[PDB]
Amino acid sequence: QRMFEIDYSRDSFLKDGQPFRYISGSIHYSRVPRFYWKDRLLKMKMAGLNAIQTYVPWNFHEPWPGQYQFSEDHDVEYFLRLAHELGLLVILRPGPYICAEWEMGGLPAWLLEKESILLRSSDPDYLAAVDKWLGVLLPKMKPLLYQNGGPVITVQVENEYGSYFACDFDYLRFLQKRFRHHLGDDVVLFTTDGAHKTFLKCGALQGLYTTVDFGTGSNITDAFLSQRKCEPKGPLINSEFYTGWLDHWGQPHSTIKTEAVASSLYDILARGASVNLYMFIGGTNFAYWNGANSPYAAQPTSYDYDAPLSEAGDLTEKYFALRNIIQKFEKVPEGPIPPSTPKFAYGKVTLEKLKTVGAALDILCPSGPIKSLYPLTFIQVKQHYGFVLYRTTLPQDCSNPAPLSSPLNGVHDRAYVAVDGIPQGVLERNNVITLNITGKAGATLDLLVENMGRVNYGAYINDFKGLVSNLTLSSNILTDWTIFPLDTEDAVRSHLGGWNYTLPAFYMGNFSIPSGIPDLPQDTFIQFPGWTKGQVWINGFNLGRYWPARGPQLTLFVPQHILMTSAPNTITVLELEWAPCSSDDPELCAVTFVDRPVIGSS
Amino acid sequence: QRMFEIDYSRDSFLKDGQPFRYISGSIHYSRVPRFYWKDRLLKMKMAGLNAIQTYVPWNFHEPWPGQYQFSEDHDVEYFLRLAHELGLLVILRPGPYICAEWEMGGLPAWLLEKESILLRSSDPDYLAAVDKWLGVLLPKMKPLLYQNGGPVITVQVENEYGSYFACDFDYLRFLQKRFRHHLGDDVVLFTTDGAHKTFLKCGALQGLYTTVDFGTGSNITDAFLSQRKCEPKGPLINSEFYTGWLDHWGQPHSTIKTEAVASSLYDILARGASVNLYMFIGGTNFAYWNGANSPYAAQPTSYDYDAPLSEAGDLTEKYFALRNIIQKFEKVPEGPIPPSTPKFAYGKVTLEKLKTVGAALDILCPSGPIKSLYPLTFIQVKQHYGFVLYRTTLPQDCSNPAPLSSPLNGVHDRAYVAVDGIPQGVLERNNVITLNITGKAGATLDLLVENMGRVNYGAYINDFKGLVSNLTLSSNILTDWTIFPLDTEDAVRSHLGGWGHRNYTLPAFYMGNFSIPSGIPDLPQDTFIQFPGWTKGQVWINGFNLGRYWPARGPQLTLFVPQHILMTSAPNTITVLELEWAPCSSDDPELCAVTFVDRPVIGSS
Ligand SMILES: *[C@@H]1O[C@H](CO)[C@@H](O)[C@H](O)[C@H]1NC(C)=O
Ligand SMILES: *[C@@H]1O[C@H](CO)[C@@H](O)[C@H](O)[C@H]1NC(C)=O
Ligand SMILES: *[C@@H]1O[C@H](CO)[C@@H](O)[C@H](O)[C@H]1NC(C)=O
Ligand SMILES: *[C@@H]1O[C@H](CO)[C@@H](O)[C@H](O)[C@H]1NC(C)=O
Ligand SMILES: *[C@@H]1O[C@H](CO)[C@@H](O)[C@H](O)[C@H]1NC(C)=O
Ligand SMILES: *[C@@H]1O[C@H](CO)[C@@H](O)[C@H](O)[C@H]1NC(C)=O
Ligand SMILES: *[C@@H]1O[C@H](CO)[C@@H](O)[C@H](O)[C@H]1NC(C)=O
Ligand SMILES: *[C@@H]1O[C@H](CO)[C@@H](O)[C@H](O)[C@H]1NC(C)=O
Ligand SMILES: OC[C@H]1O[C@@H](O)[C@H](O)[C@@H](O)[C@H]1O
Ligand SMILES: OC[C@H]1O[C@@H](O)[C@H](O)[C@@H](O)[C@H]1O
Ligand SMILES: [Cl-]
Ligand SMILES: [Cl-]
Repeated sequence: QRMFEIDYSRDSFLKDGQPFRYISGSIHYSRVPRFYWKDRLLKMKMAGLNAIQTYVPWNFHEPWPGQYQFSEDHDVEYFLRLAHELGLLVILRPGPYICAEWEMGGLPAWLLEKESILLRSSDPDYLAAVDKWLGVLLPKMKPLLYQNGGPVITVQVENEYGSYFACDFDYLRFLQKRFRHHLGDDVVLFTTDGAHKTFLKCGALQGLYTTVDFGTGSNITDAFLSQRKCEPKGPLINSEFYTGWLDHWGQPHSTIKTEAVASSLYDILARGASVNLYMFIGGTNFAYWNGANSPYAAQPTSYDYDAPLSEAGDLTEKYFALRNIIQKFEKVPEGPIPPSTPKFAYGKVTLEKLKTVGAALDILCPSGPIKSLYPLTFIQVKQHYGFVLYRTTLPQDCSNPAPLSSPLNGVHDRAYVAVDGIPQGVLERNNVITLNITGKAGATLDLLVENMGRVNYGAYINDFKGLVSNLTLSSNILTDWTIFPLDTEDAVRSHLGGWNYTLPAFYMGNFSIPSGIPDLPQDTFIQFPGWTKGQVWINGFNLGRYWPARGPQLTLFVPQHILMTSAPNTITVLELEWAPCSSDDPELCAVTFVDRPVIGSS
Repeated sequence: QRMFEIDYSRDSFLKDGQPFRYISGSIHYSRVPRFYWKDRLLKMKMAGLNAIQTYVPWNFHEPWPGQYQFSEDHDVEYFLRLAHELGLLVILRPGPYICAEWEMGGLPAWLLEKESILLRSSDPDYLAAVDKWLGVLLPKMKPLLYQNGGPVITVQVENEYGSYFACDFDYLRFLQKRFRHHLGDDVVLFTTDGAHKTFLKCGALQGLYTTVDFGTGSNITDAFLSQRKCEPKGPLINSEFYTGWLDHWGQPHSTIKTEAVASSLYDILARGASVNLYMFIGGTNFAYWNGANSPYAAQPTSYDYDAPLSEAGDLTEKYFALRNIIQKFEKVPEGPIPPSTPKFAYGKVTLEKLKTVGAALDILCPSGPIKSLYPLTFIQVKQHYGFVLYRTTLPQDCSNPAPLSSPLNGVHDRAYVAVDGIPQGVLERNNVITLNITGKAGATLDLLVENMGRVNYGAYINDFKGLVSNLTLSSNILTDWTIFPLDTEDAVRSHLGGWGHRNYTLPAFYMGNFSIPSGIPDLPQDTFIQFPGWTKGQVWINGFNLGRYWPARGPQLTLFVPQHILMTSAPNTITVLELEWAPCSSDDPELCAVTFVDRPVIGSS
């Protein structure tokens, strides 16, 4: 019955034998709570989009080999059926690498158990893992294909492979074969690359439809000319037309002017091109899901992106401007649009110190530490995200400051250093590779090391994390390590089993919200004035990382569905550098909930 | 064990042996959907109030003798428990007359089945009905008394009886005896009257603690001196400190400046007086619950009152100002205040004419009409609220216009007139008692008569409604009437029978639907419905009577729509009964429409 094809004669798609052009927006289901999926998708439909595009992050669904997450917030099949329900078609981008400002570009960290693995290549072990994953993911996607009665009209193979150094065409051919095996011969498969011959050279493949991406700064004629060199016939397609841009901690918040996005969008549509707006809603990197760029710079918790729908799904002036552009080409749905959610300022909530990390090792590491002559990486100790404690003893007296150093810049990515429970400061990847320390001979030297997010783009995506090379004290290699993987997520859920720098520590407090009030709880934004850098949970849900010391993001988005009215709400903060809690004023040791986000602080 | 008493020695209340004074606000549960009771009550607590005050409208709970309504939106017992659960005390004002800009001051219209009844007196038939009501209501209130473990700390007897002409002290003694019988000998019983000896003369009674009321334009010293003449000892009390004032259709919206309310409130509290703010939230007169004053002027649907909480429960600058003054005397609760609800503009919804009233008679009046030589009142035909159709035949040719009159001014309160399906205009209490009509001899003369609300204050609360006296045509009395009481609420809920039973236009029902998406956390939201191009009528959404609209008079243009009556996926049905002129004749379907907006307009020019 149902057909979706490239017709090479009208330089067009044909949907059920009819000319069809898609106007799509990116929404990542892994970046929006399922609680809000229908809200965001309906707002997208009301803007006049006839499709949405999404990434399937492999690491979000296969945390360990043969252990799968496809329920609740991880229910990609439900997300796709919901789009279909709403009358939206779907452009699926299952990777296996997705880039996406996401931890290791979507690639599971357990791949790095083979230390020499060449990711995104014909490396047999990488291929074998990909094949197993595709064997689980793609039969799920097959019934969701358009010709089988679902919304999925096209499927991207890999992601900007032309930008990667390997240029392994056999790898692309493998993916083509395997996608065809599972999905059949009719599904439109495609690739996306930068709009230049240099990018297309290694990214394009025979039998995969070549598309390009570009934002508001690109010459649109030249960009499509570059696509046309690869595909003389067929639809013009811009698969990632940038509505904004990504951020890094410590760098000014990225914005793109509404007038520029509207002007380029109109230009692209008027050409008869299919287009996807990246991002339409950006949402949030909750927990440890953010990625990084090289030279090492992590992206923040917010993935607001300056997108047409704000992080919390708000209707922006950019949203209405783009909807007005779409309306010049297509009739958009009638009726009022679902509103921006109400936001509530719950106000100040005092916290109290629970325990330092150092005092909580029984709860954080209930299996006991691993001993090693030299330091081991996160992967070697079977921990992918969060924090690992490295412990040794001082081999000499350090009454005078002694250089603690990682000569090969092997602190990936940041270490909070203490000696006999006295904080010494911080080692930082690419920035501070030496720190002067003091303490007695035999004193306990602790390094709490944070994985700040695995690099998601470029050659250095094989990003192990931890102490990846030796530390020296006064030029001498430090040996005899006691390494504690830290079960932070379990420990926070159990209130740590109790069911200038400060020592890394957990602080906790409670706030209640009244029941029987129709419009509470509401969404809110948590702010950390006086704090420095850490992690935050509300009711055990890891909301991500805060860093008001660096910016530009000051507030974190808190979705209302994790807040309750039946029992008090708990807030737990892991502060890594300096807590405003040593003062004799308990009111200082506190967080604040505000009703407007601050993501563009200077 | 718990105690609440007047300490006469020390001019105070005692609560469990401790000095106490109350800072209360009025909330009428009959004017707030139950969906929102906890919301309003919590905002009230967060303002620093330690008590709320409320009226029990008798007619709201006993629509016919022995038929009672105490469930859902009528659940007084629950409202009082909810207040108690929030840590609020209650000043209960059970009447039996409450005034309150409410239909007939709370008294049931069926009292008027005795035409000569003297309301609010020792009239035996009045007392018998009062006694039966008290014997149902008061035993429900007994466990809610403070000394039995509930919130109720004081109870008002009657309501400003000193303003009424009768001065029947037997009546007051009878209430006192009956309240004591049911509630016991400890409950503080009190009266409230205007702060002047001319009011207190007939309102105050031995054994009932005399309190006064006054607003921002009163001298506080003089007002409390007037109280002290009646109660030399005991707490100073202002039982109705006015934060705003009532409205009437066609008059500008009443406001009172925030600074005036704040300053007077400060001065009252500084005297150590207990005080209740009337109203703290006013809410809404849904359906036909509004009252009227004399000379006849009905209060509108909105009871916003310019109160510190707006009709939809919003936090206003007045709210925060009053909270700030209360904080100067007492500690106010910690924590953020529940917010003003979100409002959503659902936009324009087109309607279309379903049926005229005349075409829907069989569904509105399924038991048939009552025939009578001369017209009968609402009360006589056993209808209390809404609309009754009076029908006769023209006895003379009226090819030339002939005067239809109510010589004794007895159209109570408005009649929409038609002859053989052609609208002739409107007869109006006081204003227009004659209308020229045309039609052939034997033509059907219809008058659709609306009860615009029974007067709630003054001598004239015995307000029957309907054609209360004869009609004349060219000076000759019109005889032989066929009178149709109209079950509009039943008929609207069944879509004029379409869902089964499991310049002027003819009065008619206009319907339209709109949908709200499901699975959206923040929809449905509260909204406000506006009627541009419409004239006068009644409005329902999903069978819930939201009240009366009258953009032709104002000041209320919009009507408050609470979100809980709206539904997702399934279409919401709006029914408009337009009485005078609908914007629905022209070939432009777009004009026959209502509009939902996100801001109220109750104070338009
Ligand atoms: C884009 O490049 C083309 C030539 O390929 C040139 O003609 C045109 O002016 C350029 N457009 C813009 C907006 O710069
Ligand atoms: C540490 O101390 C030594 C001697 O005071 C000094 O030369 C060196 O610059 C210091 N290094 C750091 C990294 O602070
Ligand atoms: C540390 O140093 C030892 C001895 O020089 C060497 O064998 C080892 O490879 C180093 N280990 C790491 C993780 O750098
Ligand atoms: C906070 O709430 C938790 C559970 O939500 C409870 O077990 C604990 O006793 C409370 N602690 C404080 C300090 O309020
Ligand atoms: C109110 O009346 C008293 C006399 O009872 C007088 O002293 C006072 O000046 C008056 N207050 C005002 C504000 O006029
Ligand atoms: C009724 O008609 C007469 C003419 O017969 C006219 O004098 C009178 O003013 C009219 N009355 C009304 C109420 O229009
Ligand atoms: C109508 O007129 C008759 C005859 O004068 C009179 O007896 C009757 O009481 C009047 N009825 C009303 C309802 O005014
Ligand atoms: C309004 O909706 C109800 C239920 O679906 C239906 O009975 C009625 O016919 C509807 N009217 C229109 C015009 O859709
Ligand atoms: O936000 C920048 C974007 O850049 C693209 O080149 C890439 O395909 C996306 O996944 C994303 O990283
Ligand atoms: O809003 C004006 C008020 O006037 C008072 O005199 C009366 O007791 C109240 O019930 C109410 O009518
Ligand atoms: Cl995407
Ligand atoms: Cl009251």
